[PDB]
Amino acid sequence: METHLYSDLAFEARFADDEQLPLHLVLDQEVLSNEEAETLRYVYYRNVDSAGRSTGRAPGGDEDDAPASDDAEDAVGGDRAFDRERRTWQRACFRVLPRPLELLDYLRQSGLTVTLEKEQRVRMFYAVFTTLGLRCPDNRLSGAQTLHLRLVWPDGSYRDWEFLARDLLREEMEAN
Amino acid sequence: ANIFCTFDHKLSIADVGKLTKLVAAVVPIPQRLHLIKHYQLGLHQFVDHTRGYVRLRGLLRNMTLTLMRRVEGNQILLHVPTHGLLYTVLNTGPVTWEKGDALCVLPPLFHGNLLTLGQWELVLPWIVPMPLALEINQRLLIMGLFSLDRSYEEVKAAVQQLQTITFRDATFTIPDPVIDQHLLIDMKTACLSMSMVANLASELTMTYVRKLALEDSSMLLVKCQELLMRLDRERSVGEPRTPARPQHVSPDDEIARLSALFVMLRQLDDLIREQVVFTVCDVSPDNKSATCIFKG
Amino acid sequence: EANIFCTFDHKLSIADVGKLTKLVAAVVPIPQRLHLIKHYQLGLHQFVDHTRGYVRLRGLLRNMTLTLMRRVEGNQILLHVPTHGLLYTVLNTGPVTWEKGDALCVLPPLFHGPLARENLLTLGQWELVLPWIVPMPLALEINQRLLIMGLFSLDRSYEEVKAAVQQLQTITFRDATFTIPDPVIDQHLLIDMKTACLSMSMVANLASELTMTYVRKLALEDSSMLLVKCQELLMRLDRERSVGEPRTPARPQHVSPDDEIARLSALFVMLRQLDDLIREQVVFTVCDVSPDNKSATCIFKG
Amino acid sequence: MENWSALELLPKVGIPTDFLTHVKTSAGEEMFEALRIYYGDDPERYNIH
Amino acid sequence: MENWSALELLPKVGIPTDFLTHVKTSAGEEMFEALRIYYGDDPERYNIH
Amino acid sequence: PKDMYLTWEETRGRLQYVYLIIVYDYDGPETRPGIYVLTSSIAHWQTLVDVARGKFARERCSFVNRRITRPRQIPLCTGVIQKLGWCLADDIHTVVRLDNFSVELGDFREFV
Amino acid sequence: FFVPEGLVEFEAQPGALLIRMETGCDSPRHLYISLYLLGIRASNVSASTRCLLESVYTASAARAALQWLDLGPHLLHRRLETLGCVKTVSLGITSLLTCVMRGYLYNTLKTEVFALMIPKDMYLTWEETRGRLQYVYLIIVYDYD
Amino acid sequence: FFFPVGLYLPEDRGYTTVESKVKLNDTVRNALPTTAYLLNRDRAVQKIDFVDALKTLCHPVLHEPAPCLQTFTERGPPSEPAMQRLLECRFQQEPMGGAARRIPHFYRVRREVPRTVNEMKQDFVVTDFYKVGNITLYTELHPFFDFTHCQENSETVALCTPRIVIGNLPDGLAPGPFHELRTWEIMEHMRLRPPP
Amino acid sequence: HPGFALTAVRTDTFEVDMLLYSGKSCTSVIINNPIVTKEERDISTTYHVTQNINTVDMGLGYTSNTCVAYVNRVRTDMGVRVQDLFRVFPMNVYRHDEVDRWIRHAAGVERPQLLDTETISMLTFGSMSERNAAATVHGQKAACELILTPVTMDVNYFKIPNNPRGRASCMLAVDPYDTEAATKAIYDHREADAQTFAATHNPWASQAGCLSDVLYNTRHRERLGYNSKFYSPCAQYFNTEEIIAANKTLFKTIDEYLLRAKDCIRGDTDTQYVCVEGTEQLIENPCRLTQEALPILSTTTLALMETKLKGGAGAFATSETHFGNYVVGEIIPLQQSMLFNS
Amino acid sequence: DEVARTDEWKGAGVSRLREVWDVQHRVRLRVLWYVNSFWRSRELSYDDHEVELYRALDAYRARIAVEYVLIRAVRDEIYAVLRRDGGALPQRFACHVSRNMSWRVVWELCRHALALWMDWADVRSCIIKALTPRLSRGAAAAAQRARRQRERSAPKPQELLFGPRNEPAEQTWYADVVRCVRAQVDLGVEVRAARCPRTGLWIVRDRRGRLRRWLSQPEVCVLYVTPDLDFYWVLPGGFAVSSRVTLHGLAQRALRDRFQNFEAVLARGMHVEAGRQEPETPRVSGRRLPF
Repeated sequence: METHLYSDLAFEARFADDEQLPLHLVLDQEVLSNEEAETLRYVYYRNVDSAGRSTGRAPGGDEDDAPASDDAEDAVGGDRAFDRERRTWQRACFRVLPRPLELLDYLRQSGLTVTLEKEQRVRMFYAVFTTLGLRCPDNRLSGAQTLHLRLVWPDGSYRDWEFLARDLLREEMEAN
Repeated sequence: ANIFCTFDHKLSIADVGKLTKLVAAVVPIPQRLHLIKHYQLGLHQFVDHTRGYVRLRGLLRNMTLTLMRRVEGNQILLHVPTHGLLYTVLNTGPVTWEKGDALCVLPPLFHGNLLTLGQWELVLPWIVPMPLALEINQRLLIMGLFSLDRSYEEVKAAVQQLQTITFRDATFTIPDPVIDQHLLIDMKTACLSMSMVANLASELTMTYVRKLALEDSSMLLVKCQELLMRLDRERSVGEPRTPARPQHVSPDDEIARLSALFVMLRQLDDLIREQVVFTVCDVSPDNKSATCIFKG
Repeated sequence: EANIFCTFDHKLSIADVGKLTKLVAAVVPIPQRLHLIKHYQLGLHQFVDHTRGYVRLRGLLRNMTLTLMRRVEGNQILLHVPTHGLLYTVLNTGPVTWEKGDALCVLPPLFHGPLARENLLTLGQWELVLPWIVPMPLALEINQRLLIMGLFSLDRSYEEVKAAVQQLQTITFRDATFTIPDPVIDQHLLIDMKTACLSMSMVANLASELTMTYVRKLALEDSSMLLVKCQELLMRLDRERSVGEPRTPARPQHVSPDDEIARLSALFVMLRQLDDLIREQVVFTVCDVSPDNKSATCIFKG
Repeated sequence: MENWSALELLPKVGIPTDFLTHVKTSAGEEMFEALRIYYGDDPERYNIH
Repeated sequence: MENWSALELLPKVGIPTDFLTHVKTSAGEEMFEALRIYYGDDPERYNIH
Repeated sequence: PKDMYLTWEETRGRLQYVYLIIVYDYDGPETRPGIYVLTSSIAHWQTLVDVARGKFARERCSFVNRRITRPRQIPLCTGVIQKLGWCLADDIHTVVRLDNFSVELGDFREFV
Repeated sequence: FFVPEGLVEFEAQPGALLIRMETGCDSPRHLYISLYLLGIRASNVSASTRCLLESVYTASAARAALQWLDLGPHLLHRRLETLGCVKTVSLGITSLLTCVMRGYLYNTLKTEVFALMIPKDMYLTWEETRGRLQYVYLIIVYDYD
Repeated sequence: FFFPVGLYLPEDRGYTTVESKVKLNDTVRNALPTTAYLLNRDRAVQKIDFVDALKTLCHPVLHEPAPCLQTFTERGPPSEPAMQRLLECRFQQEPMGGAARRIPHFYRVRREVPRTVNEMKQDFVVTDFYKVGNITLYTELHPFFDFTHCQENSETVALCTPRIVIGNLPDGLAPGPFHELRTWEIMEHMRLRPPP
Repeated sequence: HPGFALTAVRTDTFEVDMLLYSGKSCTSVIINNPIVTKEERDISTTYHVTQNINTVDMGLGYTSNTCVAYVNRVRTDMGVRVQDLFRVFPMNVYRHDEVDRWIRHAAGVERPQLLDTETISMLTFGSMSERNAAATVHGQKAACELILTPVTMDVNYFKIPNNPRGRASCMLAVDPYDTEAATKAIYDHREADAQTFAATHNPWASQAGCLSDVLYNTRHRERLGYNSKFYSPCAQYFNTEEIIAANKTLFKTIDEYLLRAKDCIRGDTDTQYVCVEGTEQLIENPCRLTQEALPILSTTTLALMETKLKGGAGAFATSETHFGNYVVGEIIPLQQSMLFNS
Repeated sequence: DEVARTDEWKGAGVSRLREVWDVQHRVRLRVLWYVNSFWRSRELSYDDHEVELYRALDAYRARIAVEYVLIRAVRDEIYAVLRRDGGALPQRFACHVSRNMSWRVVWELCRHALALWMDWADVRSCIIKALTPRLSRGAAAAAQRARRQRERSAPKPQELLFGPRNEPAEQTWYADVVRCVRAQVDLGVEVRAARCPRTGLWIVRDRRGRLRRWLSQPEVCVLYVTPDLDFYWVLPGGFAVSSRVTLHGLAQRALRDRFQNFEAVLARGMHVEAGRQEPETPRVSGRRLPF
């Protein structure tokens, strides 16, 4: 719970350099296993734009459109392709609660006041509270953007889930 | 341990009568040497025009204090006090003492009855209660901060208000740190250091709460970040849009920031802390000497 | 209570008792403060465990009480816990230059650089390693560099942190050079970073509108060496923030000096709180050193 | 490493030891093989094993 | 570690030894602390330095 | 006194040092300072302050909350440690009082 | 026999094999190498022991014998000639050895029986029950891979 | 000192050597042991049951086989080449919608599956199972779980599965007649020892 | 009855007057003059007078012997109060809260408590968590158990002195200083077992990774979070590395038995904690030398215990067996004629 | 009262909980919507024309399809070199063989296994997993240094007689094992491999050194890839066909977007020293009290 407020205020204070918008999430047994959620090191997100590459590169053109050409020496470009690939990810905050709970009764056990339209009392065995950012380039925002959720365990392996921006804001953007 | 302090000069018996009034006073010595001359006695080994105050308080941290015990005609028995046992010292400084007060030691800038020789003089540090010591310490430090802008007159009224000091039977004139529209050099480094520490405290926590809340993030970090947002919003309210801090910083500039923050924090310990020396016990009548425990 | 007896388990050779009898008036850290102890509880080798963290040894060594070694007679060494304010003598085993008038601290054994591995005591599966009796400025520099290595290394790849830490681990003190062996990120180190971050933000809030701009005023006024050497740092800061010009300061609007005195008082409170996290307590203040720097005497407890 | 306590407690032959340089100079600049200089008064001579 | 040559050269006393078990068994099962069991005639006791 | 006494221990350390600790809880409108007498097996000051910070972080967040909710009012401190001495683990007596007590009137050492 | 200083490491202990190796030159044309210095040529030797004992022969003449073993058109045993076992050194800059041709190995006055040393990698037995006697043989077996 | 409680003697080897002395009414509560009577420091009949062992039986470390799994997987497959026959499993995952027509398509091969391990723990009788003739004794580690070594993506990986009921214990460790007597005890508990 | 059968062990400490035999001048005791040391107090003046003693053995073999002769009382209660695992592992809780609360209401343990830090455990010696009870009518107590199979053949595993581990883990049968053969004798299972020629007797108790093995090897307890102060009676049978370290020639094993392999139980506390290198008393344990536990008189039903008590002397020696009931008899009549003998 | 944003944040509460799926409909994660976020007070506009969704689906199609077009390139290369040599393949892997044996049926089983492997390709396979070390950080200087050390001249006696001592005969190979007795395909397989010194062929063992024993089984077929992207496809009997995997018909940033190998930063419990033996994981778990 406690990470959502902090990330809200952080994206508020960092809004003029990048116009990211907060995206407070919860993950549960439908996503990753409890053995995976007990050793989950950190998360990773990336605001890939609507039509093209990503946010962490030049808008028009780069030196990564070229073929790899199957060489041994600079197999994929060299180190600069590694730097471009490392720069485009941003680290979101992270908080995992590895005990079974109910979300609404948890938030009422904290100070918040959930007023849901009908009792969708969701139950889960472990709740990891994550909070991504999604970009608006101008103050408007296209629905054709997508996200890339990257979950990292300390062995080096990862998993990737992707979803668009349209389904995220299908009703809540239409509620404002 | 005993120290024998002799004089190479001729000692007049009138000056013996002056010196026996200093039957037991605090004097500092730069190094615990058994037989010593009188040129290392007192604070006359550090007096000049240019150093001033903070140099003496820095050099008083590493000096060892001692008490005069008896007077021979050409040597003085100095007696280094030890912790826990108690001794009778004399109230040298202008403030009078009360029972229970923790006594601290300070260089006598205002001082103005001393041993007099041809080139050597005797000067003894003020034995002041600790709250007055911290009080005049922060008074002198704020008076050093105001030293650049005294061309205006309400700030002249401010430093005139800061000039006097309220205590029991006490109206002292703390001397002006800025002389001839210029500051003495160690106070200049001190005020500059606390100024730049106050600057980097603003300019680095905005990065480091982000760097630290990727761990377990309690509500301490959340209210800290909101307080930082309040500072940023009240800072740049009369300014253009935002300072707009970046995320991808060069490493070595951050190292040069943080090491500078700590190394200039290092040279402010003499001003933020106080060596307590004596905890006083039952005082003599009219408060000119007192039995005190040496808490060193 | 003042004297404690440690007895050995192994038989002692002539080489063993000869190595021990050179260790008279040396420092020994004992955790337990019991009247009688075995040699497994002696010194520091019961907690020496590499790939764990130098801050762990710095934390637990801070809690262990000290003693001096005298009257060794075989199967007993008769350690003597010193009390406060009396005059005792200390032989430094670690190759640290000692100067008079100086105050000492206790640090875990950081290696000299050749890695001599002079255990200076032989058992079958036990060694007598010793903490380093170190002067105060070196220990202060160690704590400072440790906290800098702690704060910098968050969220960094191995490349830049390697190229910085290989510079940062190297220390110098009076024609010597030491390194920090196990600088890893630990829990106590982490909570010390959080307290340092809270304290630094409190210094940020509790600065008035004139102490913040004093360096700007002097940057208009004077040009010394350290004026430039601080102005470059603040200029690079304000240029990485904004691409404008660093503004000249203004006139002080609200002057009401009790607010400034209380403001500096709260600043002093938070700054002493920040300063105590790098300063260790003085465990020995010297009186006079040998000219060989092999021993000295000290007026403090353990 | 020899037992310097054995040198201390055994009775010695009095010799007019008069070498050229200063004693500390000839010691600290390594003229002899194995040196052992205690500056105070070491009690290691009083422990017999 | 143990000067076993001094045992073979210095004149001993003559004692009636009564080991509990057989003496080679008590040697091979290491009741005692330091052993120098061998066979034949070692000339080790002759090269005195 | 049974009310002011507390510990975070099984009190099976041999040399039980004692510590006066007060705090400043700003959940009340003015202040609700919880005065406390605290024994501990731990003797060093700084690591004890770190354990107390681990135990009293709610008062720290209340302290920062007072700082944000009222800028003109200065927050004084957060708490002050002062040791008094040390005893033995059998010298306690359940009002809990001590039969022997070595004294050491230490200093007011603040902490946040 | 004389020997340069570059080969007398692992030789201050008495008792070790000594084989003179051939050399197609004229002046140093015969050279007396120990068995352990031949250990950097055997494929039987594992990597750990080889990296140990090659890290003691980092002098001038040891690598010259290493090159001279691997430079001719012939095999090893057409260039190796056994001399037997040493019993004393002399330890100069040109050390003098005393090899034992036939008979036992002992000190002067026979006060100490020297022992033949062979490294563990070259050792090889083909029976679990050794007899009252067992002879020793030196086996060179070539891998024509 | 040590003593057992609640064991199960076999029925086909049952006997009585105290006939003239004791005579117990033939209810099931006397026909199945659940107590143990010892003597105190005084000559006094104390009694221990399963009820008083609740400070041990219900601990959360007893149900966590993760250090057990780690110790079981560090010593991996049995290096004996004579027993390369039991560590064969193919535990795949496929969709279920096409299965109803793939079930005559599964037997379009004429090659058998190897025998599973939990099948191999059931063809031993009550008394040889502790002998070395059993192969699967390195699989039985814990009365709450099933440990095995068999293959995923052509690599022998250790697999620990929980025995959700008590039926998954092997018959050598938990025979059928014991279950029948246990049910008889349950029927006596519900006042049903003559059933309708 | 659930689908298994637990079997308990316990350690029971008696009070022994052992007699000592020694030949004429077995040792030589060298003394010297007393040495004084002066300690100055404010009022008193306490002198510690000292005198050092060297004892030299004047024998080749064991020149002096002892024997255990007479008991007079039993210090422990010899009860069946089951060992509280929730206090020796105060950290391991159930994941869901309500089932954990319901188990804590089911058993007697009230709440889990946090284990101490590393530095606190450096300063203090141990936990000593559990409370002394009010009325301790029979003495101190211990009873710890192992989950066993209900098909364990009782006639050879509960009637003779047997190692309750599953195998005969006697290290002395192993040829000394051989580490591979030791794990081949106590851990492997594709071979026979000593003293009972099956592979094992309990597959949940013998090999590595049993709940006994993960619960009573002390290294497996350090791998999780355990409590150090409590004494485990099982721990002498499952600390494997201590037994491998006890693999010497048998004279050295006897020397370590009379020198280092004696245990500590504090006599004042109500449970059985361990001494913290205490010089008070070292408890001689002959079970650790042989790695065997002794069977105590256990009885399934009331009536078999009744006809045991009705019978005369030596009635405890037999082992009567009904259809589904059984009595294991004591291998030594120390319940027959110890407390009656007094 | 300058009342904090935290209290109005909590007392403002959360509007509604909305769940959402991913694009592949695999995971389903839930999103909260707090009212006191600054999301409301920025007055954002929002619109989605369908051509942008079409281009987004095409770009996501490329991001999913890069792996399978690499596998299709592999299959095309196999068939290309199999047509190119004319059907005659050598034995590159050591296995004893018999002469009187039916070999046309092994060709039929090889075609069957090839079609089966193309049916069951996945992103967790040989070429992808062997490609992940090639995309790493220090791969460029490592391959350059290995190329220079391979292409070094014959050493003169100077560097042999006074210079430093000189100096990977085994390889870390990746394998896809297919098998048609059960139609079981095994994807992520690691194989230790080196040369048989008695001959010139390859010996394939496990990391334990099992001497991997599927090559004698007449029904399996394996694909081998090497870290220098050498290619092998081995039918039973040790005969195999070799090539290079060609990725030059593919973009660069797609390959780094898809499965670029990860680089980690420092967290708690990690060595600030580079490369020592770390302690255990942080392991925030629910079995213990969380301390």
